[PDB]
Amino acid sequence: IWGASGKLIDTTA
Repeated sequence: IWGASGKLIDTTA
């Protein structure tokens, strides 16, 4: 599981 925070893509892998 990964939190949604960035710009164009949600998943922070």
